[PDB]
Amino acid sequence: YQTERFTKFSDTLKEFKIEQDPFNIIREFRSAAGQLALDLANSGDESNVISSKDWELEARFWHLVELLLVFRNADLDLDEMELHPYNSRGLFEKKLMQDNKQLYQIWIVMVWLKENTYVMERPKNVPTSKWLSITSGGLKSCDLDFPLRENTNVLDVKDKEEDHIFFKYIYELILAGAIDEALEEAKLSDNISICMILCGIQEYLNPVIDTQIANEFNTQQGIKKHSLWRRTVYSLSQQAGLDPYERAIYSYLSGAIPNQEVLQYSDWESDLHIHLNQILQTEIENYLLENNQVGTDELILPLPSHALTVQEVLNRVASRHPSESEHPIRVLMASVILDSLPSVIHSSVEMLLDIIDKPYLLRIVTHLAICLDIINPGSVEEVDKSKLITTYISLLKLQGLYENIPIYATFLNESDCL
Amino acid sequence: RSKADVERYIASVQGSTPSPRQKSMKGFYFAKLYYEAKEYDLAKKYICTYINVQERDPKAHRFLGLLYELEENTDKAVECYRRSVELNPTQKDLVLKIAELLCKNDVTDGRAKYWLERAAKLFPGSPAIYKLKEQLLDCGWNKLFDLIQSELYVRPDDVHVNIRLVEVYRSTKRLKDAVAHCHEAERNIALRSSLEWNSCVVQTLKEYLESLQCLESDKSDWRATNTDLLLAYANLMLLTLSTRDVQESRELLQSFDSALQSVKSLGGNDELSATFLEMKGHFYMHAGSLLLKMGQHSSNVQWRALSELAALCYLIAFQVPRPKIKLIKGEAGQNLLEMMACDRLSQSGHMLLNLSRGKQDFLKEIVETFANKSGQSALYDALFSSQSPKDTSFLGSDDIGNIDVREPELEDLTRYDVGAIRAHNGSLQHLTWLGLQWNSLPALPGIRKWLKQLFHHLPHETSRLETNAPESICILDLEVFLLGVVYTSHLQLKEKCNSHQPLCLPLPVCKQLCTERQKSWWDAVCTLIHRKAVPGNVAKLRLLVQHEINTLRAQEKHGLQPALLVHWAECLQKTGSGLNSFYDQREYMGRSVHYWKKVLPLLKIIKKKNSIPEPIDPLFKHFHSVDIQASEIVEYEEDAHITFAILDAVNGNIEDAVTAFESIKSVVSYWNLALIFHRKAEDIENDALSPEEQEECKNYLRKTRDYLIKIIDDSDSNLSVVKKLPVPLESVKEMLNSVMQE
Amino acid sequence: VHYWKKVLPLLKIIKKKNSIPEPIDPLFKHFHSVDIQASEIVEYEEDAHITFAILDAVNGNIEDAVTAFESIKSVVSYWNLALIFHRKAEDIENDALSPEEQEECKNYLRKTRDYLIKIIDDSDSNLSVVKKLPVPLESVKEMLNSVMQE
Amino acid sequence: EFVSINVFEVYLKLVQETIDSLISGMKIFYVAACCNVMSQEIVSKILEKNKAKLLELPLQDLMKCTYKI
Repeated sequence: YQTERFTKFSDTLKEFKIEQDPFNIIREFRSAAGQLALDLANSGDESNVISSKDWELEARFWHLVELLLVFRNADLDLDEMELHPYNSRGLFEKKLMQDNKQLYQIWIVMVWLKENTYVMERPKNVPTSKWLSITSGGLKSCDLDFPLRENTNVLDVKDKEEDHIFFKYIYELILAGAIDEALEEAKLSDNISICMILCGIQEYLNPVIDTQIANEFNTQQGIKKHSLWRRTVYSLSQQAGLDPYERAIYSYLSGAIPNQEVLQYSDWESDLHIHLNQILQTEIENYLLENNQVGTDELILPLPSHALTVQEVLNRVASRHPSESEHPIRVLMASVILDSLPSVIHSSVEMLLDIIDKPYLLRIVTHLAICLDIINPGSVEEVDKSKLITTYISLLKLQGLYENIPIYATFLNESDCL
Repeated sequence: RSKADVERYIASVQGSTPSPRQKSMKGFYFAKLYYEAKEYDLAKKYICTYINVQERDPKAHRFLGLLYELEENTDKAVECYRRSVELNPTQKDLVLKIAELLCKNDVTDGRAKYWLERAAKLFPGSPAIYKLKEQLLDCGWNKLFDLIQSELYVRPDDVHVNIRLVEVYRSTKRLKDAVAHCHEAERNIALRSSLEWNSCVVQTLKEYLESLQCLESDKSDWRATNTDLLLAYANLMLLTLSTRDVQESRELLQSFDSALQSVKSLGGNDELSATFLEMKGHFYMHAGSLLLKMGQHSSNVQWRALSELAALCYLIAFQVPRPKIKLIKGEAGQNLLEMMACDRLSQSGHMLLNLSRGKQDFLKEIVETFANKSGQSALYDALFSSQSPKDTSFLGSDDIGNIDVREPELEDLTRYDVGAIRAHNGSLQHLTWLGLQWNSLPALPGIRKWLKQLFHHLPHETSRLETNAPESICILDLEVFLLGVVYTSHLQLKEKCNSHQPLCLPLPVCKQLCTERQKSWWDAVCTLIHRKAVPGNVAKLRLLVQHEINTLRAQEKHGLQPALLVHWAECLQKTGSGLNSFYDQREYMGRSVHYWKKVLPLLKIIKKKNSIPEPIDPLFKHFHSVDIQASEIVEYEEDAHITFAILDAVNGNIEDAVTAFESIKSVVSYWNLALIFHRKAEDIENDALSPEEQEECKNYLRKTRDYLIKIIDDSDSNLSVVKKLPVPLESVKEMLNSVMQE
Repeated sequence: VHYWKKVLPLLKIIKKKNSIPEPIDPLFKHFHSVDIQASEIVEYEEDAHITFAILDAVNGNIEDAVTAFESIKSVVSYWNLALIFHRKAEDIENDALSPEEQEECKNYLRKTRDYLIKIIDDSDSNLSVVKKLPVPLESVKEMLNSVMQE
Repeated sequence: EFVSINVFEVYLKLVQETIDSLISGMKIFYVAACCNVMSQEIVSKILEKNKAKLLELPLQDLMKCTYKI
């Protein structure tokens, strides 16, 4: 049956033109692609695993589109936040994310990135308790820093192997946004001190002082000397004789770029995520410095102060992952991220004048163009709509689905000619 | 305020914040009030100091640039805008300004060219963009001509640019080319609707008539150009009456009448003669519309006398026969002429009626009293000043012979409207007017046919109804839209006159009858469909349409009052229930059921006398004038249950449809019961098949006969039931004749 | 039911992929080895709803228990549905009483038979279901023998 | 061909201003050539000057700055 696909997308358009909000179209496009992603994936010829991934990718694209256009377009402007110098850093961070839409967009994108991150299954047969080295005798101190104070030869091999299992799992969870799960794992796996480390992630708020969040909070929380925390963690991240995943974790937390042993396995998404995290971290800490909410004592160490632009991060990550970068829906992903989107529409339009070779593309661009001009009348050049629908329609003909051509017609007087 | 009010506030904040930094950070808010007190050498230094501490504020920098603009210091003003623009790129209007100022001061530097390119991509093909393109060139005749031509290639519908082409032709005194383009451009439907273009058309033609070149060249094409002048006059008259004031409209009439008098003498049997015929009608129609405009503002005694006078004018117009279309050289020309004919009969038609509904056979009196030549002098009197020579005025010399004095037939009126939908480029003004004119009549207009005449091959319903992307726009969406526009418009005008007839206003005189929101949508979807949008503005137009789709389909956060939904539901049921084909029946019934399914939850809350959650900036204004009452709830629930049954029948659930239809003894349920009982009989009626089954088959045909008879019996007895018929009475009788002969 | 009522608030926060507040010197060591995942949440909510229904049945809210049991087609819900349908039949089955009521009483015993048969049919087919039985398989068959001889 | 800071500086020389300034300062931070470029920018600013905005823009080289103040 699967050669139903176009129906689903077409179907969604029917429902929209007929209850005369348009963001639902895309939401459905997403779900549609995802549903199809499942079909080709389950039981299939190993020629299908490929086009299955191109559907999952499809789906992620629709999601990213929804998220960003929702934020950008459903922008109806709220009330400005008035801080005082007595206010906590927590509030200033919030203010920053409110006022600077460019940067919040980075947040949105990171959220999307996390959403679609793979995490291993929870490690089984985890041991009763930590470094259980203790049994061999030779841990004179039971604290994480003991084998750092003096040769790592202290820790049993099996203990290191388990610490590896743990820190890797925690790392995957952190990259996926699963911070609560990471704290649960830390707690329950007898890694209290690491847990505690994960608690430093929050900026300080006090509901009593920072009135404008006396709703979200009933109790002070987060840590006041955060610039310190951050250097402390970063330095910890640079100290070798720690497991590469642990160092990786601290790198991510300090707004830094994890060690080579770990980073070598990160893909376009993972890598891009890492570097947006860096942009973000740097930008916040700079925002705080420009408002004298950082205390000089805490500038223990040099961290880089110069934030990249999303443009440049993308360019670098691209050159670091050319194969992946060049994949045609991931180009759209980037195009959406930079807003250069009608830009790319008109572009792939002129590539019809090695876009015909891949099937999803011509469809996707067309439905995207439709969505765009629905949500933002004017968005895509009238001509480009004409050209796109023209060509896709002729494929509806080549597929023998003339049945559902009128729906796509509802965008030109050129429709007359059908 | 004064000088004291602002300079005394100096000591107000000086005593609240005395440090230099905060003293200078208040400079912008100090300068905020000196700009209001007309102090520009002072306001300049106040803002300039705030700029000394707040050097990254795009607002302050622009404010100084706007202040240097009042000082006319271009070099200083431009630089200020630049800083605000480089700080904040979203300030598009400043990119135009910079480009606007750079081209006005000096073009020698390429910087003025650069900023003009950006200004173009921020405002695709805006009216100002070309203006700047011409300014930059100014700093030679052949050079200007090429710009306009290259500009007209991609922008043929721009009023200003085409005007400039005529002006360039006129500057080189090659007027023959000026009219030539003027003639070939009178085929453009958009330009024909432009007031300023038609004004240019009237002049460039007259100039050619008097021009030495017109006589020397030949007297063969003289008639051809002369036709366009009359056409231009008609279009110009339609527009001047609506926008311009009483004085200007009347003045245009005199030029029109002079032209008519100068043309009638030649006569003949060609396009010019045929044009004179149709334009003659327009003259009176517009003259009648012109008459009614004056009386509206005036007293009652003048109103009746003027409306009496106008009624005669519209009558004269309506009488004028359909022009001889075959007699024109080309297909475009003849189709145009006919289009205007339909417009004349339609507009004058509804006016004739709305004025005749005031009294009984009011029309007869109008003719019997003012058809007398005495009326011709009373018409010339009220319209014009008697001082002008009454000999060369067409109005005073026309032979008013045998006025038909026959009120118009609705069926004829419908085909006039449908044929004239494209008369005024389908402006929502045009349709909302017609829709309102039919709001008082017993027969309803073929809106679905109007839309088919406008957006050809636009599907009735789009397959991809799931999303609101505006590529899925359907004639139903539009039909659903116009219904609300008219239902909304009527209520708004009803409220207006209540505070202070609404039907009686002619089309030009009345103002915008729809909300600018609604008008913006229609203009957008129109430009989009007809493929006259702008590659840059495509995405904006597309979204503008998308915004309203979810309301036309009663989806998330629809700004729809329950009464308007019900009106949509029933208006589509009865619209669909009268259609012949199944495809159309299904669609219209589907949408009707859809809207019904959205209302009933509201009606149930309203049924227990609770409050409806009012909307947020609705698309169709709410009104308590038509708020649903409990007295009418049970009826809608019943009328809806019919609409459900009808769709069940069309889908195949005959058992449940009949079970429902039979439950309510309604005239409409008979026509449905009958129509579906007849089908079960006719198919099985003549093929070889079990005899017992044949008897059961005949039995259904017997039920059909009975239900049709119940319709006619109850129909002839009461008039209210005649109006409830889902199809015409004669159509019901038509079936019965065939039913019994079977 | 008590412990269930304490977990479900946690599962709901875990259902939306948030963080659980870790403990202070817990009595039973926490482990990420068995940290609950979204893949298993809907199951627990279901398995808990059974435990709710079972207690409702034991307390007397048969109407709500059956309404819940029937909602989920689980092997365990059969044994509960069957066990409670059998009791409504057995008590009313032999005393002098309205004949119409007697027919309704027998009707329940008919449902008992059917649910026990569904248990054995699904049980013999698959081993995973055999382990889900709330009581031993031979015990289910034991009742059925007596159910039908009644 | 199309570092960015240098391009901004070049564009300014051929001729927002504050952004170009910040870019140039960053480039200078990233030695003799940088100082030369800084001196050139200072000279250009001095030429342009020949109040609050001016003060904002401002915010041997030390001696020059002192003479300016």
